[PDB]
Amino acid sequence: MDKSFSNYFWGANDEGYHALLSRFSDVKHINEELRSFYHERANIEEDYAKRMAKLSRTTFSSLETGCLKESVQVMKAEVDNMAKSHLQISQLLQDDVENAFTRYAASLKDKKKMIVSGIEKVHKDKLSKHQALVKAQDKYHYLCKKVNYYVSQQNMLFGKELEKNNAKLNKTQNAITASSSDYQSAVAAVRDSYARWTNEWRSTCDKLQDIEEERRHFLKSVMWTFTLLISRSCFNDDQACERIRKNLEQCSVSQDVLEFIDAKSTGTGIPQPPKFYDYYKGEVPDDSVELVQANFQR
Amino acid sequence: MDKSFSNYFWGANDEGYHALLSRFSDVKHINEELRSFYHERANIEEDYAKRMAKLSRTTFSSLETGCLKESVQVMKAEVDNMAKSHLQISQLLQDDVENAFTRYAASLKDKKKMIVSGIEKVHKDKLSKHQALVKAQDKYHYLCKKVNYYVSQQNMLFGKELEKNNAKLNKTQNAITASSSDYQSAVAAVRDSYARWTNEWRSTCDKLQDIEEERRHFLKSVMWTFTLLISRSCFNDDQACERIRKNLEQCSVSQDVLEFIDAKSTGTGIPQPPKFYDYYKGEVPDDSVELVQANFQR
Repeated sequence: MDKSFSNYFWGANDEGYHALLSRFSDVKHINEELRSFYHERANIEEDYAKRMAKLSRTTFSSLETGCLKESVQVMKAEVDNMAKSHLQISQLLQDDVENAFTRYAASLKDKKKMIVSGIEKVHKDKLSKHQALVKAQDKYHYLCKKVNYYVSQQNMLFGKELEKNNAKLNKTQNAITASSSDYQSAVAAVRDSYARWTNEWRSTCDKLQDIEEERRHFLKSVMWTFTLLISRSCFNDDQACERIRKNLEQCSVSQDVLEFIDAKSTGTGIPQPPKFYDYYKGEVPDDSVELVQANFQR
Repeated sequence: MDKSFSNYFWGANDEGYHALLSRFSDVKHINEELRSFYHERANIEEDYAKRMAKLSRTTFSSLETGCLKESVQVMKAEVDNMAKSHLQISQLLQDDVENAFTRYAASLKDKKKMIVSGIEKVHKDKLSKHQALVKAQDKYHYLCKKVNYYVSQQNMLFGKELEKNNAKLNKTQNAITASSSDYQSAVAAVRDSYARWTNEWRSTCDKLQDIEEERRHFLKSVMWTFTLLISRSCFNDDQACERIRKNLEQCSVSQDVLEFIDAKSTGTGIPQPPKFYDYYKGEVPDDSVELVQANFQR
């Protein structure tokens, strides 16, 4: 005996019928919870991306020089690259994760419509025949019961009331044939309906088991996709960080200081103190600052 | 000739003196710009973490079953772990990156007060001696021009006008010898002051260059730290994703469905159709629902 919905969702009152149908709302509930969860997770990522992009738009002054200035620019460009990545990730979190639940809820609605329709008609007919069977069985039952009574009256009745009784008895006996006939027809019709019901519910159970099995594969894959997206985000950001470090590694402080000196130098000549100007040896005061070239060791 | 601050920041008007001193203001503004940048970056990270922790506090319904139910909890728990990680990272960004500039700013301020202390006095003495020189220089040549006036008017003059003239000539000629010595004394003093200034400014230059070198090593170090922190964040999140994937790998859909069937089964008995009970001969309904156990294949 196989372990499937086909063999384990029956019951004397179609318990499996009402159960598996009502489960559709539980599946929908679970699906909506996760959609809502990942909806927020995506917006969190988007906001993060947006703020990081805004930060990348920061303008610095022109006060820094050399490769150190370049490093700040590279760093800002790479923070921007991280923003772009996170924005792309948030978009995928919405489209491939969040919206996957949305597309599932839309698909499930159609699946339920197709399944519920093609089984509730069969079920309604099953109950319809069964009602007709009980109604027919009852008529035939209490007709036989009246015959029993009318015969028992023959022992104590007399006169015109005995013949009136025997008239009722005779009329009731002739009703038995048709009543028994309609009853047996009701038995036959209910048998066929049950036979059709057994086959149809089996078919429905197979389809309902498919949905459940696909549901669990779906939920696993989406959560899997979620981790793939975040791991990708980590790879991207780490690569950006590595590029910042590579740029920093190539940034020589001593070379920067050299270039700083060349660009900011104010003079290599040391001003000499003013000398004595003897009025008599033709000497005359001048303003030309004598310069002696600096020649110190660091 | 070494390429150092000590050899390249002179100039006839002490341009290098004023340039390297106002340099402190630029260095401070660069540091503040970066501090502000990483403050926002740390802030973005903190908001990210806080919002992600709030999300992981979501409560899901207990409608889900099996390993899948466990996987959803593992997923949400690892989302929680990522939030905690991003929170600590934001704290380290604040204390080790952002606050690094704050610690540097304090040390730079106290360092500046010492450089400015030991050089501004020396510079004023240079300017003070120079003012004393130009004043003595002017007095000397003004007297020389005046002795020259009375001399050129000698032969042109006569008697009592000559005597009045020559009297002012003697008084002036006398003063010239004295002012010439004061002029020379000033020249001697100024050359001493310029010598001290030269030796002191080169010393200060060497210190200022140490500061500039220190500064560039510092900013690179803090940027480096920034990348290590983000990379560490990437690592933690990726590990969290791995752990989620380890759990999904071990979760079996088949087993979940098998356990679902076991828990939710509503019966294995197929209800059989009601039979015809010949009431007319005393055949009484056995109101039992005959159950033929299902044996369908999947």
